[PDB]
Amino acid sequence: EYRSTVNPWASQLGSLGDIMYNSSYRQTAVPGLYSPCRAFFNKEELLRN
Amino acid sequence: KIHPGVAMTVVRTDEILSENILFSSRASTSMFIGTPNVSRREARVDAVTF
Amino acid sequence: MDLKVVVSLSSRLYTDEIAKMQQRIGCILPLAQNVQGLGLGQVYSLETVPDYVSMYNYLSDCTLAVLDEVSVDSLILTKIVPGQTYAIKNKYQPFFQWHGTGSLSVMPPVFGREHATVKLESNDVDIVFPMVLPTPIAEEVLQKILLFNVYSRVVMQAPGNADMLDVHMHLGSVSYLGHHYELALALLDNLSLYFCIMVTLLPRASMRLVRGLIRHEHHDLLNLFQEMVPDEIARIDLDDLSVADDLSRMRVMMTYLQSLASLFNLGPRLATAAYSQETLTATCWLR
Amino acid sequence: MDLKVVVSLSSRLYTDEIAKMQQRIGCILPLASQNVQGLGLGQVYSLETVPDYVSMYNYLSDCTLAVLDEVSVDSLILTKIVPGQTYAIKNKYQPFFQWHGTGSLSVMPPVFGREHATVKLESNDVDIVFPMVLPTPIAEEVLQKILLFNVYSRVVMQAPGNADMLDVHMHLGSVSYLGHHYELALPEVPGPLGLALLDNLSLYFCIMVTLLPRASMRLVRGLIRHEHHDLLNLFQEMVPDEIARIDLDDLSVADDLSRMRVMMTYLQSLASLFNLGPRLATAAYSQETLTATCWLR
Repeated sequence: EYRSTVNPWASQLGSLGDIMYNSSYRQTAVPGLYSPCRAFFNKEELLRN
Repeated sequence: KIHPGVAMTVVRTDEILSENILFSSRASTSMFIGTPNVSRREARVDAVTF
Repeated sequence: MDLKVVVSLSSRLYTDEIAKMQQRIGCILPLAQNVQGLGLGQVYSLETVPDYVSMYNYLSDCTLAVLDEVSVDSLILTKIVPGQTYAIKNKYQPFFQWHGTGSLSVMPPVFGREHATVKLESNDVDIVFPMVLPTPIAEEVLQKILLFNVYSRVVMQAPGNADMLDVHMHLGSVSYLGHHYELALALLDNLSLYFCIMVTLLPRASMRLVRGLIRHEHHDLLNLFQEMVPDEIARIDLDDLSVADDLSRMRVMMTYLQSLASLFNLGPRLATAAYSQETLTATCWLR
Repeated sequence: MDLKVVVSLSSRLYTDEIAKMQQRIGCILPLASQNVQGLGLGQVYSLETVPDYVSMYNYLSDCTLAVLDEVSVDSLILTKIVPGQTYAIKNKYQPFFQWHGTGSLSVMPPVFGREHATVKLESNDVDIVFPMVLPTPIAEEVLQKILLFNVYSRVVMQAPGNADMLDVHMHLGSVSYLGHHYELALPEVPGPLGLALLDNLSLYFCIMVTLLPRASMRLVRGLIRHEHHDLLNLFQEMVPDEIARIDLDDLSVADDLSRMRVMMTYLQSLASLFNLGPRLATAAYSQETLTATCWLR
């Protein structure tokens, strides 16, 4: 509670760490392969919780 | 509105939804009615159709 | 024999799901049971582009099925044997025609993706029914969409060559058996590209094959009569190219001509016998 | 619907052949209609003629097929292929083809050598060679490769500077498969009916070359002028003389409809010429016992 984010290149809404792993920007991705950060950056399951 | 030198006769068809009275005499036809057959078509595990 | 297949839905459903199965009871869907892979719902997922050749080769890979009933959790449907005849309705978002056509086609809906895709928010299965349409209607709409996307990509390259009004006067209006229908608008892009490379490889391949088979029958009536017709502008430039690039051209040429010949053949080829207008149904067997 | 069709022999099938015939149970065999000759493929593929793979393909496509189920001594039974029935076929063929995707299976003559699908019958003066079963796309590329060799052996021989005859024998080479490459048998002379098939194909090719759609020429010229697509890699950023000289004219809407209409009917005719030989649509192939359940497509 004394800082905002440890890194700002993945925590904001349009960050590099977001656009690598969000569901809205993987619309040209290969659907088969697995990515572990999809359990963190994905908008639907972050909002499912 | 000058009348030209030729006369015309319009032809149009008018489709009419009518009602028809049907008659028959006494003992016109002879209905040979047989006993119906039953065949289980769908042998479903929820409800069976015959 | 019960040809019926049972599928259990995952969760509970609601009202307009019943309304949209009552809309789509008559129309049909392919097969792989497993509630995810029921039909074309693994190709129309938007994380990949909905392509035509992958969906078409899947549709020719799997069998077909008639949806029959949807209860609170069950999906009662029967599949297609080549043996006995089943009853088919239209129930399609284009409502085209059945005037006694003895040959049918089953193609994925090029007129609308969302026109045949039915969606449920509780169940993400996004199932979809490929458009059943008669064979002259099928060939006319596939021509009038393939040449349309060819013209669209050519205008995107150079707009000064092709226009839109004179092509919407003709290539947007299919007309078959007195009925004049209207249609206008990735998958057709790549399908056109396969045809684009096949029709540009067909000249060199054609002159190479007629130069190989030109003097087999040393005085033939038929061979000379097929040699007298084609283009004098075409048969010059063959011997300049190396061997391996030539045979790679012919190999890719043969693969995609076999692919596009089987693709221009209408895939799942149904056949109807007697169509009832007042019930909007016909009897069909697989052919 | 009868299936149990016995084929009566005339001599004693000895125990050196009973073992390898019981080894080949669940395979596919073509029928004549039995008599001891004409039941198989050795009646049309003998050692005296060239292996042409078209006349034997014609015998496979003209007459029906049959599953081998039991081989007794002095007689063996066969089970026909009537449509509407689900036939279970084991993969008992020496060039193995794994049916992962379970596509439409497809009959073929033994183009991968006579020696793997032959059986030596010394009871009667007859040899029986088994047809090859494999999925559809491998079968179609085998067809295109054997016709390409049958048309190109003669024209590589026809050059006076034949410094490379062996170029096509490795360029064509094996069949194109990921897990393993499988070399095949290559005949020098295509024979009569192979040349008749190439003659009909040349008929169709020169008829469809009279109508080319000019619209795709503009698109491929643009894709040359744009970035080099990986499907364009066969051109290596080159405009040949023919595509440069068929584009002096304009692009309209008049020719394109009749062009694509006759291309529809001629490509459907070419599919009918490439719907060649009886095929088997496959559903529910169980890999753990290697049985592909098929009905006659």
